[PDB]
Amino acid sequence: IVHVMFLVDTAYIYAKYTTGISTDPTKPMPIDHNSEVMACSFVNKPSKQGTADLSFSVPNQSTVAFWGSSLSNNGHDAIIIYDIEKNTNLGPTDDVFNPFVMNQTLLPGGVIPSGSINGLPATTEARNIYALTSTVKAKGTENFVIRFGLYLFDAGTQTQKLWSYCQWDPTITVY
Amino acid sequence: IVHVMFLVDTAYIYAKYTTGISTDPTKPMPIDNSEVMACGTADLSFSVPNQSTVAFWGSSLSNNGHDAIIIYDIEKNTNLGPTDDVFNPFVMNQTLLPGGVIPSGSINGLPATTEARNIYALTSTVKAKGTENFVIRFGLYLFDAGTQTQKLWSYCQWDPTITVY
Ligand SMILES: OC[C@H]1O[C@@H](O)[C@H](O)[C@@H](O)[C@@H]1O
Ligand SMILES: OC[C@H]1O[C@@H](O)[C@H](O)[C@@H](O)[C@@H]1O
Repeated sequence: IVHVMFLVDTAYIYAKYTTGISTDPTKPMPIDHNSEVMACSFVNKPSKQGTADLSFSVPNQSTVAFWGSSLSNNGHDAIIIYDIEKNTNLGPTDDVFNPFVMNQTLLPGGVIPSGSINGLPATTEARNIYALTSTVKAKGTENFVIRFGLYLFDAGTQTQKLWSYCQWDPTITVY
Repeated sequence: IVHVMFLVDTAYIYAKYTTGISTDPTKPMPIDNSEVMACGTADLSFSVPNQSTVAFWGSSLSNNGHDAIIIYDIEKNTNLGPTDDVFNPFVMNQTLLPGGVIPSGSINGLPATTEARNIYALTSTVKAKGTENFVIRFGLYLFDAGTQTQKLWSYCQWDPTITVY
């Protein structure tokens, strides 16, 4: 099971994009490649050889899970991915992944810090978790579209509020 | 507020470290590649006014949904000689987030719901510009498919260097 951290620099995006802000998720605001990083484990043999924003090697049919997060681990600003699909606007590309799905599950025993000065020992408690998941169909290079909501912390309400739905067009390679 | 993601490749660590596993948090296992910070040889370097707040958020590559990590110590590392006093002491900072967003139960998760949740970060404030050697200790919890729960595998220690300029 290959996990991919999808990190977003919300502060940068809020600084740069002052127009074209969208709260219609079918018409998200396009953003450049400077504020997002996708990270996976070394055991999945990542490769900085190539032009792809992410590259790794795992057997066909392995499960892949994408976890979106702001730089505050969704504790201050936050992001939630709502779409991951093949991008056809850049010409033919490979069918590397099966359709992604929003996958919500119960984690019966998730650990959190306890109320001690250093947080130890951890307590375990149930919690819902979510990831966008798929499976590797075949080796190849696939252009993608990734859309997510960008939620900014509002100090007034102490709540995270939608600022804009956004879209990034990475390329991913399974070799 | 400067936020720093502290990411840990729990799968790599579990593959590479086969001895020296410790469940004594006062004698954690040292690690070299598998930890990164995202915001000289400084593992992290950034520039913000003195007295700004800094918040460190620890996470596995599954956002603590499969394996998980929890930082329990961030302190000045004195085993490599004198180093600068760049940060004030860190504290474990737990707060209530009245309105955290989560996906709703729709097919694509939209629109998001809001719900209360406890968050935590290790926080501090910049005392001065400089380069400080640090020690960072954390618990590494692995997902046990048998119980569907995350269980302590080892307490671990990484020794980064951070520069505020
Ligand atoms: O308007 C409020 C927002 O300001 C931005 O500069 C920050 O990146 C956000 O975290 C904050 O919630
Ligand atoms: O299989 C034992 C452990 O292997 C590691 O590679 C995984 O990251 C853990 O989730 C798992 O519990």
